[PDB]
Amino acid sequence: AMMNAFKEITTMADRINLPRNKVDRTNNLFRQAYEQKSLKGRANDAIASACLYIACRQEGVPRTFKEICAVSRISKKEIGRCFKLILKALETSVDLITTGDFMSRFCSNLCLPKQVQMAATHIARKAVELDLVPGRSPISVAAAAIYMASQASAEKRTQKEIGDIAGVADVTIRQSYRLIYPRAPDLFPTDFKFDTPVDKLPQL
Amino acid sequence: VDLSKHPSGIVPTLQNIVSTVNLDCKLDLKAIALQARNAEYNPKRFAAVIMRIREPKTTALIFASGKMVCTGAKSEDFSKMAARKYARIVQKLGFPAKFKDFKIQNIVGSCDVKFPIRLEGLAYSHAAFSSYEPELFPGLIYRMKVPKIVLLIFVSGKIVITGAKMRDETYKAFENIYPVLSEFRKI
DNA sequence: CAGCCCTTTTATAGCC
DNA sequence: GGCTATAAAAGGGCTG
Repeated sequence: AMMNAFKEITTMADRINLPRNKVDRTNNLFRQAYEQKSLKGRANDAIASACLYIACRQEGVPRTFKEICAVSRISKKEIGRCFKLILKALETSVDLITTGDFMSRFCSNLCLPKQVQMAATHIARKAVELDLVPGRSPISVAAAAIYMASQASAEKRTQKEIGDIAGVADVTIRQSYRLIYPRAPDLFPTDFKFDTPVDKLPQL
Repeated sequence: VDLSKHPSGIVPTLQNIVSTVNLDCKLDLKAIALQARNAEYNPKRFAAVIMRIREPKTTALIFASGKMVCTGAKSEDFSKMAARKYARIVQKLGFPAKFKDFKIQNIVGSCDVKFPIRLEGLAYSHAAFSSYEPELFPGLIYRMKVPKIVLLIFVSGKIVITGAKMRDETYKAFENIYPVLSEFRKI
């Protein structure tokens, strides 16, 4: 139940490219959710997934729920559920997850340059600093900002391309994008380049 | 209002009361289905007749054991009232209806602080009591120490306070959390 | 074979 | 609309 569980954990880890750190910590979490358990009828590889979720985040490098699931089988639901159960059980919690948390990865899979990453990362922080996107999920804001940034450079990517990697839906990205667009000027880096200028950015 | 009891100056408006009552008589759902008409019985999904009545707009789940559950009422007394009307229906159908054991099980209520809230500051400050994952649900699920009621703070100021068996626990929760909400008001 | 799930209500709200 | 989330009862169902 435990050893074979770790058999799968490693498989999970590998598929999404996790190095020793979180991959080990997830076993340490999982071994505890057996001692200090109370995770009763929960899938052993659900307790696992959630662990390799609370792990990435405790390492300072989190991935979305959709990211873990796409290497799991146990629904986003269960990993969301056992995740909550696990934090309570073990009397531990995490750090919130922010705009500039997925910017590195999202941008790498999107194949954009350090230029675009940095600006998306500065836009998203000011979007929040300027409270332009009230109750939006940080993933959404980020995917939105990544669309402003990239669309204002050469290397552009579409909402279907960004949404696809960010794990969100064009509709949603459009929602935040359109919320921050009206402040586009105040959002970019300053020394930002511009294959296409703000007065030209898609209004959406 | 009553600043002695609701110092916040806001009184949570009750939104849904769930009560249970035991009719004593063993019911024939098969029967009850055929004539009730305001009912709805489907052995397929749920093993209980699901009957509803206009005024007070409630819904009842009736089992072949006498045990009924009333939900939807916007007030205990009303939950109680409707619960009687159900029994009197079952009664008027040919059953030994008895209003034994009636009890209020959960009071759901809502509220509006009238100001937006910096959830993250609250999720961070009341770590022990708060769960705020924008990824799983757009609300901050707070779990109050005493009373044992769950609130669900949002960014707009609308609150939702569940788990109460006594409307006053509901009040004790909000007044408890109000000065936390006020502290984390959005600048 | 303790443990969750189904079903019904209600406020609330972002994402699909 | 739907999903997700919270509490609560009822009795059967599916189960790790």
